[PDB]
Amino acid sequence: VETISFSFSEFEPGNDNLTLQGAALITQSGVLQLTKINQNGMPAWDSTGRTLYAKPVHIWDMTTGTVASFETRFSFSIEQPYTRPLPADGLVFFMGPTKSKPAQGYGYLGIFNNSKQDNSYQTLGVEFDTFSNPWDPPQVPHIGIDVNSIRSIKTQPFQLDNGQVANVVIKYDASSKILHAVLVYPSSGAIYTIAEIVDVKQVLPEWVDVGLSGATGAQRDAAETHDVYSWSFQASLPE
Amino acid sequence: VETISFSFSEFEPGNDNLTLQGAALITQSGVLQLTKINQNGMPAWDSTGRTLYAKPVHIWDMTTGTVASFETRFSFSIEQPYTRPLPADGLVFFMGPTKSKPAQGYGYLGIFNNSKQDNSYQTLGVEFDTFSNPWDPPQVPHIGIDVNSIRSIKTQPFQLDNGQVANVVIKYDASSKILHAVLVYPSSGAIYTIAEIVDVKQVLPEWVDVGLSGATGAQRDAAETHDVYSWSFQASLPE
Ligand SMILES: *[C@@H]1O[C@H](CO)[C@@H](O[C@@H]2O[C@H](CO)[C@@H](O[C@@H]3O[C@H](CO[C@H]4O[C@H](CO)[C@@H](O)[C@H](O)[C@@H]4O)[C@@H](O)[C@H](O[C@H]4O[C@H](CO)[C@@H](O)[C@H](O)[C@@H]4O)[C@@H]3O[C@@H]3OC[C@@H](O)[C@H](O)[C@H]3O)[C@H](O)[C@H]2NC(C)=O)[C@H](O[C@@H]2O[C@@H](C)[C@@H](O)[C@@H](O)[C@@H]2O)[C@H]1NC(C)=O
Ligand SMILES: *[C@@H]1O[C@H](CO)[C@@H](O[C@@H]2O[C@H](CO)[C@@H](O[C@@H]3O[C@H](CO[C@H]4O[C@H](CO)[C@@H](O)[C@H](O)[C@@H]4O)[C@@H](O)[C@H](O[C@H]4O[C@H](CO)[C@@H](O)[C@H](O)[C@@H]4O)[C@@H]3O[C@@H]3OC[C@@H](O)[C@H](O)[C@H]3O)[C@H](O)[C@H]2NC(C)=O)[C@H](O[C@@H]2O[C@@H](C)[C@@H](O)[C@@H](O)[C@@H]2O)[C@H]1NC(C)=O
Ligand SMILES: OC[C@H]1O[C@H](O)[C@H](O)[C@@H](O)[C@H]1O
Ligand SMILES: OC[C@H]1O[C@H](O)[C@H](O)[C@@H](O)[C@H]1O
Ligand SMILES: [Ca+2]
Ligand SMILES: [Ca+2]
Ligand SMILES: [Mn+2]
Ligand SMILES: [Mn+2]
Repeated sequence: VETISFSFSEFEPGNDNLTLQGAALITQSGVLQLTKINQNGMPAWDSTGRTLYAKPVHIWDMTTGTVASFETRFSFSIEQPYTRPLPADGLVFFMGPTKSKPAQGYGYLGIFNNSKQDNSYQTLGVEFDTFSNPWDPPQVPHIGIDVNSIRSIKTQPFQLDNGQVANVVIKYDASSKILHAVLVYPSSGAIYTIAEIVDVKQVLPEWVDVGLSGATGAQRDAAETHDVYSWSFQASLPE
Repeated sequence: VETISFSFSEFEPGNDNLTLQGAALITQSGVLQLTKINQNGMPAWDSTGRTLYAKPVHIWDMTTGTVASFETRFSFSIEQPYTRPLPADGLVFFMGPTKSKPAQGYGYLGIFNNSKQDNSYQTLGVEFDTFSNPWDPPQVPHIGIDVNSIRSIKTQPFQLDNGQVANVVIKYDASSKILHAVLVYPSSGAIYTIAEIVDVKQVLPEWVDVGLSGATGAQRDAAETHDVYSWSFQASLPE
């Protein structure tokens, strides 16, 4: 049984277990800021940043047909300082081909290049979307399960508790093919749940990189923070 | 679309929207005590109690083949005062045939008569089991999804935060047939999740009673409290 796991209770600047891309940065206080924060302390628009674990994960094997079960937990906060324009764009936990670089920002969240359902993306993602694009349901923010497309196969609206810490748990059970996610805000006690059937063998390559990506808007001040405080992950490929 | 819903932020003694069975009682403080509490304030063993919503729920229709999606949320606390003997037995949210009366107590939780997988039970339940019976996994307590049997088709161990309030969310998506449940302890921030595929048409009758049931042990002092503070439910049969 191939098992892989990591747990960051906080982030250490300079650690070589995380690959920072784009605007992503680890502060001296141990916070992972996915998108840029200006010197005035305000979030910058037109910013895209990602953080990928430095080791690829064996998610499934063609030879045996076995598929791994996995679970990831992370805490983040989104702070929206301006009344107008509308804040954007969101953050997303994703799994895709190894050695990947940032894709298009804005509503594509740094992981897609367009709004098409393309099998060549080979990407699975759980988004926390803050801006309603034309391919989005009118309600924002919302949790969404993305399978080879920014056009989610399932969405769940949630109320943002501005600047408060949210706890996320995402679990994938290989035997049932159920991807289930939960978002909890300790501040208000709010609990949101979403689940859908996803056969990862039809989406992802055998080996994948796991990461977090965030993006701010295409127009001046259409922005918000995308700060991550902790992140853990475990995967077990049965054998 | 046939929709039904109810929300009890607290329980009112004497309300006629709830059918109390066995030991179940609503206190002056607004708490639903599923199992008996002695005059000394300690939980009594050999106690079984249930509470059913007074109106039956239309879960599916044979004529159209349509199935309802539903969600229930409730808060409860289990307090285990004795070091020995081991506490028992647990509580469970369930759906089954209308006009039902309490079944066997103890490890059967007031909803089953034996440990067999019998289609005649026509019962679906999400248990919070505190005692390991021979049909149980060794880890207790645990959340379990019960389909026509006390022998869960899926279990998830959890750590009890003695006497603290736990929040539960159970959701069933008819389109995907996924039953997903979440348990959160605000006191410690612990989050537990469990999900499984359940086609209710193969289990439940068209109309069902929804309720909560609790039970204490078969031997002296093998007991604990099973207090419920709030309970809400919504179901929508597509049409
Ligand atoms: C977070 O980052 C940390 C820093 O990189 C990770 O810890 C490193 O993990 C490396 C494993 O990938 C590990 O590398 C080995 O280091 C051995 C020597 O260092 C130890 O022993 C020294 C005394 O001999 C002692 O002074 C040190 O303090 C260490 O105790 C070395 O012998 C190993 O080489 C063998 O294996 C390689 C790979 O098969 C062969 O190429 C080699 O011939 C030999 O057979 C190995 O060396 C590494 O080999 C690959 C090469 O590219 C690297 O340059 C070379 O370093 C390394 O020791 C530790 N570093 C420290 C300070 O502990 C950490 O990984 C997790 O923790 C470690 C301990 C391990 O359990 C990993 O599996 C974990 O993932 C990262 N954490 C996470 C969550 O990612
Ligand atoms: C929690 O318990 C509450 C108390 O039981 C529930 O509220 C009751 O809900 C009853 C619906 O099942 C409802 O019953 C109707 O009452 C009508 C008369 O009362 C109203 O109007 C009076 C003036 O005329 C006024 O003084 C009262 O204060 C009320 O405003 C009555 O006309 C209705 O009868 C018609 O419909 C029945 C059924 O088809 C026919 O049989 C009848 O011929 C006529 O066509 C109806 O009466 C009830 O009929 C069935 C019979 O067995 C009953 O004895 C008889 O009462 C009742 O008014 C309210 N009571 C109060 C105080 O509001 C509550 O239900 C929820 O809220 C209500 C308002 C409704 O929206 C329900 O759908 C909700 O579920 C329970 N809550 C929950 C979550 O379960
Ligand atoms: O106004 C901000 C908004 O700008 C464009 O519409 C982009 O497509 C969106 O993703 C968002 O960034
Ligand atoms: O000791 C308590 C214990 O007693 C018997 O074993 C019952 O079968 C269990 O459900 C539990 O009540
Ligand atoms: Ca969007
Ligand atoms: Ca048991
Ligand atoms: Mn979206
Ligand atoms: Mn059990």
